[PDB]
Amino acid sequence: DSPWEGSLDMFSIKHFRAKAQLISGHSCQLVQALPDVIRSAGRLPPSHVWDLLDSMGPSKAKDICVIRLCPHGSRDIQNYRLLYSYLNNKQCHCLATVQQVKMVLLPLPAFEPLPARLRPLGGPGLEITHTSLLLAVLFPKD
Repeated sequence: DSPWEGSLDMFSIKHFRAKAQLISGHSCQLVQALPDVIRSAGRLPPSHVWDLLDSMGPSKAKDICVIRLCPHGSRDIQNYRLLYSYLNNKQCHCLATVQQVKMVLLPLPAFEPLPARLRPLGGPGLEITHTSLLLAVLFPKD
């Protein structure tokens, strides 16, 4: 059962319901703390999230979570895919409005493997047979 279910209210894509599944890290605890409504605070260069991960040491990188976002139901698929397309087409990531952690959403095109920097964080991982996906990285501030 999903550690977070809520709404994504992102850019010009109509708000839609989504849920989260852990894929990297050894705990979903930061996910369980996420708020009910998550909005776009702004766009980020794709390098931002990877630079942040590179800048962190092992002690801190053990506290990062990576989630796969999923449409909550069938009626949410269309807008989920539209949000994917918005980020992919603009070659950007999204800084979310979440306050307890820094949450970055990023697109991952179909059949593409988990980004390499995320591979040593362990966790269930991601099967290669995924369609265009929204992932999110959760960074604690301490």
